[PDB]
Amino acid sequence: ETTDGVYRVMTRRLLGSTQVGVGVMQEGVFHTMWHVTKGAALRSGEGRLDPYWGDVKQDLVSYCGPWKLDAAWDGLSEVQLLAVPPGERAKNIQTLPGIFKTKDGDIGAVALDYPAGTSGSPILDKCGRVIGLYGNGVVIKNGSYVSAITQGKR
Amino acid sequence: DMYIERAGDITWEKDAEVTGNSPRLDVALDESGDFSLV
Repeated sequence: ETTDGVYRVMTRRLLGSTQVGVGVMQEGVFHTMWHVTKGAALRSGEGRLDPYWGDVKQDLVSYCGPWKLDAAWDGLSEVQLLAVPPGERAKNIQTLPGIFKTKDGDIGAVALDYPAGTSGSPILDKCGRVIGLYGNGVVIKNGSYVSAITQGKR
Repeated sequence: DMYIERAGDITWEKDAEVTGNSPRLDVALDESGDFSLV
């Protein structure tokens, strides 16, 4: 199963399922954050998805092929988090990104704080292109989470 | 046992709610992929 879309990543323990994250299927490749799966194989129906590429520092992993998502934030426009919360239908949250300033350049960041099982949710530009994934970031104040817009390299 | 389940199209929504600040933060990224505030 490789139909394009956003997907929940679920885990079955000994008793009951839970959502551990989210991912993007595009061009036959499944994309998520490394810390969601830690590189483990995934089941998709009766088939198996094997990891293909991964990098802990970028916190990204791809299944069935190399990373395909290459769009980037234009640094000016609003974006949408396509959040897939556990137990709820997918929903779009529009926001203007802030910025992580690093010694190696700036990274867009969204100051949106959704439940943990939302990690891997895609961030979209106004043309619907995935410009990165949600869920690796920092906490600034008390509980105010800010996520990098994490994008790989195609 | 991890498995995936489709949850929607990848689409921009004209009726999305809008929210969130736009903070500018100095950060560092270490080899484990962890951001920290500078």
